[PDB]
Amino acid sequence: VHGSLARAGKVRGQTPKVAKQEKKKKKTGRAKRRMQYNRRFVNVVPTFGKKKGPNAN
Amino acid sequence: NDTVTIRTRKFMTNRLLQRKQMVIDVLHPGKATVPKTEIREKLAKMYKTTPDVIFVFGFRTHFGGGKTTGFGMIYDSLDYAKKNEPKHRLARHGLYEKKKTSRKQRKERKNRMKKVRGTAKANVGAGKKPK
Amino acid sequence: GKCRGLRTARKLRSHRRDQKWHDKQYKKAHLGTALKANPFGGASHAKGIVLEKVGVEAKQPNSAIRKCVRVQLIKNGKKITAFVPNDGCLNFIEENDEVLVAGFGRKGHAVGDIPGVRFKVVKVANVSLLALYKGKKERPR
Amino acid sequence: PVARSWVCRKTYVTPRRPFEKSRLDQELKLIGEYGLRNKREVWRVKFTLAKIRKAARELLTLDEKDPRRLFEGNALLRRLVRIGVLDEGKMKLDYILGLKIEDFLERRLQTQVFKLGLAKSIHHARVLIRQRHIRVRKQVVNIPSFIVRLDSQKHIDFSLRSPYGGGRPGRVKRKNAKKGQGGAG
RNA sequence: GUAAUUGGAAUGAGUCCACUUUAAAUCCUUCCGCGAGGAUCCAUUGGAGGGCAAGUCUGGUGCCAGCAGCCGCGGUAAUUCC
RNA sequence: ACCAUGGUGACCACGGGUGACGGGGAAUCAGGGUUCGAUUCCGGAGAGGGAGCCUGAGAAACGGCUACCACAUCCAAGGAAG
Repeated sequence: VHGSLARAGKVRGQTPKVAKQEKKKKKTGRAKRRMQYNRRFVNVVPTFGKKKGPNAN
Repeated sequence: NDTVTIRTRKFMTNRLLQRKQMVIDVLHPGKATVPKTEIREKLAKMYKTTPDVIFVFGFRTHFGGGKTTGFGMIYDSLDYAKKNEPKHRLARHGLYEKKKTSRKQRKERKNRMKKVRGTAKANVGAGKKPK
Repeated sequence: GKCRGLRTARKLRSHRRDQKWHDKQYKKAHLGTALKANPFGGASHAKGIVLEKVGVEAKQPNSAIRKCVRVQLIKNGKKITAFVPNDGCLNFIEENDEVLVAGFGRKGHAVGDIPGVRFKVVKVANVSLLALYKGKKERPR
Repeated sequence: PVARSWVCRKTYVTPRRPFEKSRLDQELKLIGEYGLRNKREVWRVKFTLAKIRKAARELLTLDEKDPRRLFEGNALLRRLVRIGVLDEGKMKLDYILGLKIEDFLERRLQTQVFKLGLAKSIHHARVLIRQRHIRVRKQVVNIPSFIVRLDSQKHIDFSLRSPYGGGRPGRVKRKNAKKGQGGAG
């Protein structure tokens, strides 16, 4: 059919639970600003690429 | 003892209250806050008196330590120190005695006396037996 | 044109005050029949009880069923339909639960493709609908 | 009723629109080149710099010979000449209207103790102020946003209570003296 | 910045004697003693198509479930759901 | 009491509404405005709803009285106190 009133939660009930894995903790506060000022400005990129964004794949 | 310096400023004597009042600033670099029993015996050897009429209070320490400051004064008689002195700082030392009941107790006693008219043969012992 | 002369401030002021009765945002705020008629009665939230799990069809561009309820308010009791804005949270609610319906976003107009709903449900059975989604809180045993 | 004070105001201001890409990169390089904690305390000094220019540009719309901009204006000059953001030589109503945000972040205690060499690595200077190591003349201060005046600008040093100016080391060295002395010599 | 090895006249949150504070108290300040290597002494709330800063990475679902203030996204390779 | 027939109104009387206590003020901000002010300051009003009084220099008082209306208290049923 077209899903009238049953299967509420149809896709959350059958999504496979990939586990949440853990990482070393994030530097918070004033140190958080330090480690991302240093990633954007004092790290000048050697190559071109039309200034591709900070989340490229 | 080593560095506990007792200075003062804004000194005044007034014979309205028969007192000598001043602002006391205590210089102590590496100690905690000096007690008031430590202070008032040191003004006695500065002002040529005995520590029975020196009443000090209100010491508050600056951020970082060192200079704490409070207000203090000296009377001219311990009889003067019992008349024109508020009763709490007279009692910090053992010169005044204030052991009353709580004001919850005193207020219920007052409204119980109010309901009993006239008789000294019942107002005095109005419900004092249950103890 | 307009009347400009100095001393016509009775005419300019009395004409401005009865021409403000011709837009929405003055007249729905200053007449009184637009606040006697909304179900919250001049409030941002209201409690009510669940009457019927209902499903409404989305608009023609869309094709889905939106999971809604039929809240009947515990204050000045009157019927609304309200949306349960989550994935599986039609199942966290059941018959005659008490809920806290909120506004749906744009003050008495529907948002999105849900035809004729005006409210959304938060806080079913005194626990939050987000907390039941994330699992920070459970339904009361 | 009450004997309460009742007066408070906001020190910052939020921008007119968010997420404009040229603003938050030129205001990132203030958060990191002077090593501040969050962008609210850049909005702090920007709102400081705002109302000074508010007052001053409202003075510049007035001519020559009256009292009130003598009295407000001469005061405004001597109050920010004594703070170090403007020099004592050229104090005018003209030159305050070119005064920038970078001239106020310099006069903080947080970067006047990096450029006097009591700390390297500007982030370390917060880790010395707030962690109780730096005094103004007789008063230790753990507040990095302390805007230091030009008069008491030479007398910044470590405290006599500090590890770096005085004595009685803290618990981390004193643990290290005792740690090999638990069962041995 | 990976990745550390460490350690150092670093320190607080906490714990807790003593003064100070106060009508009496507690706080804040002052100062013994302990108290930091996943410093596990753990930072969250929202977003990531456009407006509007940030992914056409990977799996799952297949106009369903849901998202989306607005335009819109989903019908078997979804940069928009889970 | 005896007389005269007047007063007010499209420059909005009169009636109705107010989710109306008034003001000092508060948020906003090119100027001009728009909105809020129950709320520590001043002024007013009322102590369940009306009404009538005592005393006092000052009250139509309510942690003063009296009566009706509304609600409610103890009782040994006769009464007492809100």
